[PDB]
Amino acid sequence: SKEVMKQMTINFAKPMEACKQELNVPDAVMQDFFNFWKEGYQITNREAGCVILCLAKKLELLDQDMNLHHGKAMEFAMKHGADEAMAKQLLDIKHSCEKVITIVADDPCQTMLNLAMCFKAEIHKLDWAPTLDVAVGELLADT
Repeated sequence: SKEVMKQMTINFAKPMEACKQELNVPDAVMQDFFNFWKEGYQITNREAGCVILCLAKKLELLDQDMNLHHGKAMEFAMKHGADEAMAKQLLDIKHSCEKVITIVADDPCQTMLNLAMCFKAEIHKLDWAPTLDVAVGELLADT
């Protein structure tokens, strides 16, 4: 009822507000994920990964109009303006990063955050930009 009322309302917020309470974490650390997308910005917090990995399961929650579903990244990414070469590149960057980053057996949040900040590192270098729908979407879809 409340998210009806205002002129601007956010479709992708339903898994995101759900993650914050589901994980039993403060509003401070879900906003660490919002700050994370700012380039070079020094997000080191273990909770940032914990929220990030949480969306990847909860893509089911997302609106069908953006076409995001888990495992469907190659098809999804192309709908968001990636070419087929560039789509496989985001998946290639991820798996290339996974082997160089610290992976923690105990803590999947460090594995996700360390990967994500490595993944963003590579698309920063590139002459083309994926959008937040597609750059995160291929990561989150292929979690």
